[PDB]
Amino acid sequence: QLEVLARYLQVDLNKGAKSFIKEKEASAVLQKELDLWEAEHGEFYAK
Amino acid sequence: IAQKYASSAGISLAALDALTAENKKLAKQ
Repeated sequence: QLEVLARYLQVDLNKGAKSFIKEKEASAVLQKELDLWEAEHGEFYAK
Repeated sequence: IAQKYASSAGISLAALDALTAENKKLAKQ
C-alpha cells in the first residue's frame, strides 16, 4: 500500500537514497584526490 | 401566408475526467 500511494502522489521513495549514494562516490573522488596530496607531501608538511 | 398557415398548424419552416481517471487508477491498484 505504501508503494501505490507513492505512485499516486508521484513521490520518489528513494530520491534521498539515490542522491545519498551519488554524493558518497562524489566525496570518495575528492578523498582520492586529497590523499594524493598527503601521500606525496606528508603529514608534517600538510599539517 | 404560409407563415400564418405554418403557425396556425404549428409546424413552421476537460481535465475533470483526467482527474477522474487517476482516482479510479488508485482504486484499481
